[PDB]
Amino acid sequence: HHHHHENLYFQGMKRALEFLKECGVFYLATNEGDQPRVRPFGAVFEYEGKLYIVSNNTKKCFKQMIQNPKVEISGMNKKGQWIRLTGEVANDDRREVKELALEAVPSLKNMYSVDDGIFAVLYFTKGEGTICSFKGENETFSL
Amino acid sequence: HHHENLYFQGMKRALEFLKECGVFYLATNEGDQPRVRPFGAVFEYEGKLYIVSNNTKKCFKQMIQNPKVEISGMNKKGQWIRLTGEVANDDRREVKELALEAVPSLKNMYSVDDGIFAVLYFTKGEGTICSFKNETFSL
Ligand SMILES: Cc1cc2nc3c(=O)[nH]c(=O)nc-3n(C[C@H](O)[C@H](O)[C@H](O)COP(=O)(O)O)c2cc1C
Repeated sequence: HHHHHENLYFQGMKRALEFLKECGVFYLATNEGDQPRVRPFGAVFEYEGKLYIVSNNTKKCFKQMIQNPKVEISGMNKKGQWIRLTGEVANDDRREVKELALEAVPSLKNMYSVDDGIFAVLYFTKGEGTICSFKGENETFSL
Repeated sequence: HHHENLYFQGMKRALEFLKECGVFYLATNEGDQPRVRPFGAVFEYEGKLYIVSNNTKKCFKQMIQNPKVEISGMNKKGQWIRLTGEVANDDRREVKELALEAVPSLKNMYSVDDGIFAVLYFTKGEGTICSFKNETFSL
């Protein structure tokens, strides 16, 4: 990842965001040492050209992402197209991002609030993805 | 024969649930890099839960290098599963034959003696089924 290619990465980020929105639910894979872990995730938003996911700083999945920032996401839309997005995540501790998350995905307010001490937002510092279709060439992108 | 059912009950519950899911997600490691992709089939053979792959795929190679995996997926009722375990390859023709009858879409690509088709079963595992509202079991 290079900051001066941010114009290119932005287009890949927007495609990933769009596609993950089409999927609705998607699956986030982490490691706990040599044990893979996977669970459904369902909230994504953009801020300052970055793709964010949300979690809770008390959860195993969060602790896993801190201990090993490498993750992979996969999901499928109603047409049977699917994504694989490989990358690294960083926790963003800025209060303003938490506020924005709750406005972008207001259903989050059912569980989280800005000053609850548990709400976490994390973004992809880098990543590479492929969107696969039954018919047609793979679409590849970077963020 | 509750005692005897125990060999089967966790596996049967996982099988039933993953069939309800249709598509589920299989996570492996490639060293320190987690990997996940959609899977679309499951079958049982003599009390064990099987999945399919082919021996040229990265996912298969990853499962041989590190047998630890986790599966997750959601059914049509707002429930989801987390199934953690270890997998083993099974080279037997008889199991591959049953696979092709249990999952007939495979016949489109695979045959028992094609040198590529692979089936793997859970040697052990632990599952949890959750709802927006937890059932746990062991394979
Ligand atoms: C549809 C759906 C969407 C979800 N979205 C998220 C989410 O975006 N972030 C999150 O932290 N948990 C989300 N969850 C909850 C996690 O799957 C759950 O907390 C899981 O247990 C966390 O992983 P862990 O047990 O390894 O810590 C979602 C669950 C469902 C079923």
